[PDB]
Amino acid sequence: MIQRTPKIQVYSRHPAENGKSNFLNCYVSGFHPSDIEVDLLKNGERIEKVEHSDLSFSKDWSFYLLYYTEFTPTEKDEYACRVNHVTLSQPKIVKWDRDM
Amino acid sequence: VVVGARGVGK
Amino acid sequence: GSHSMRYFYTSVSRPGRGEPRFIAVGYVDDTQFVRFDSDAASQRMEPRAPWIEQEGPEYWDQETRNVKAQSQTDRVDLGTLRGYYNQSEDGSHTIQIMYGCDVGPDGRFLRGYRQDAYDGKDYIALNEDLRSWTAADMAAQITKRKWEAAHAAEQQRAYLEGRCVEWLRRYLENGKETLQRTDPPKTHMTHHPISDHEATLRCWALGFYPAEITLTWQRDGEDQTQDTELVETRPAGDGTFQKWAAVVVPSGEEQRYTCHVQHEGLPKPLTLRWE
Repeated sequence: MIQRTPKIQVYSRHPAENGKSNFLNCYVSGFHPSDIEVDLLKNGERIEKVEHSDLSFSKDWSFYLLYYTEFTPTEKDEYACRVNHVTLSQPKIVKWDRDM
Repeated sequence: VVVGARGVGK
Repeated sequence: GSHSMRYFYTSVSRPGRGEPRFIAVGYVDDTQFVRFDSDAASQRMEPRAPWIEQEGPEYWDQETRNVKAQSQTDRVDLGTLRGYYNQSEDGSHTIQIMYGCDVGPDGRFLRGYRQDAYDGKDYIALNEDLRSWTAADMAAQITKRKWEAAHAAEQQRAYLEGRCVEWLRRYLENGKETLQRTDPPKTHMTHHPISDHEATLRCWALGFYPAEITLTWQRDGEDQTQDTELVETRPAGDGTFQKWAAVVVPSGEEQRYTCHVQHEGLPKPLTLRWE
């Protein structure tokens, strides 16, 4: 059977403003099958209370999922999304950039 | 709403 | 405008770990409004939109029962297809079902849909005539004749031409406050040099709904594809969507490039230039 690697976007719901409340988003899409592990990170530590949308899939049957938690950005806090999937040989690193 | 009640087995 | 109701079903067998995971989501346009998860403790269809929350208990009792029926149908079919494909009972497998109906601005029926997949591949599909099927392999021919013999298309067309569009009219009416919106994209442009001789332009469009949108980068008015980068349309998480398109330009040549943003909520297309 077929398997598809996950596509990953790390981004904030609203424009990043230091000290202003926002939501950190990790949009995982284009992957197959559904079993996948997605973690949000702050300076390399697992963020708790991360939630996710209900599972759904695209026209080509590949799934898409949004993992999100509320946060407050600062000048030095570093963020990333950690995703493991059977199609991945190891965890795939996608660093959060304010202008991407 | 969802399907007209009954579903046909594959 | 035109609207669509779409349901997306996913049942994944998990051998040695219990019954398959069953996931159902209900959409109107790009607005989810009902869900079911076989692993959630509620064992109910749960509201995910404000205008669906007013639905009476009889609704939720019926929708939970019928979606449970679709959960048992999926579990049976997983083994039936395992026999059709002669696969080990130890492996995890996936069945994906999508169906729904479309209406025009007058609320009159336009199209009906039904597509079933196995392990992420097309299995059987209801044809446009809502009277015949299309098989992808010899296994689907087994189901095709079964459904031809069992007259499955008679039941689907009745719902798709009836209860599907009838309730799509009700959801769009009771949810007219949110579903008839056209949120135009809020756009801007960013510039990052890569080296002394090249730079990156990234055209943005945020907060737009629905998600259908077109971002076009042109050089001297001619559409550019090389040295472009287009990412998936992504939801912001509040009921709006985000997208961006990039292009690498030589330093000093940013002025020759234009980004063209087309959207349903925009009266006229926008043209963004690096100012």
